[PDB]
Amino acid sequence: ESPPVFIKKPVDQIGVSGGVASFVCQATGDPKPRVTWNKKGKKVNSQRFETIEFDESAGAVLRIQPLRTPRDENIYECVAQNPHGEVTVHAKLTVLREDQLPPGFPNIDMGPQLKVVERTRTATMLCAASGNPDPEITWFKDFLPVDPSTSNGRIKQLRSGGLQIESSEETDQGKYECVASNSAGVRYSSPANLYVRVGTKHH
Ligand SMILES: [Cl-]
Repeated sequence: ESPPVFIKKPVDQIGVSGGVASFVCQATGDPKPRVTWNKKGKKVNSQRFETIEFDESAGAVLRIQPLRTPRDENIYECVAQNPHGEVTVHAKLTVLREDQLPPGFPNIDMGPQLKVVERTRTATMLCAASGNPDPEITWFKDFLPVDPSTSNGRIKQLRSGGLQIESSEETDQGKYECVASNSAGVRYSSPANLYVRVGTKHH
């Protein structure tokens, strides 16, 4: 037996009004725990605040969209629970107006566009971002973080930020977002849908 332990602790976010922020939380334990997002002890669930569970509910993403300031500025609680305990980690959300952004705040100079790719072919979605410090690029698909390093080589992130799917299958279809992050804050690209098609034929 063992009580819950967090294996992914959520990180603070400084986002931009009208944009998106996501927090990711995951725990382990024996029995395997659940995790649940709350605000001041109350379940988080509303039109703009959505939880997306993963890992048999031992994981949860808290997504806020579109961000509103000042109302969304708060501390949020991820609670992990199993029969042997209940434990909490916190993450802070700050939301800046577009006219209050510091100089180096991340910018999506060119985000990804609608992608159409024939099955089995390579698809590359670009994301060109800038900031000071130079922002780290990550990707989300259907509101969940993409981890290319655990994709068994199916997916990779290019050095210049693009997300590349080596051999496209129907399962790669979905809604992709690029995220640029640095010490100043976080900025999401507009989303881009990816569609897989069949080839042309004579008849
Ligand atoms: Cl439950």
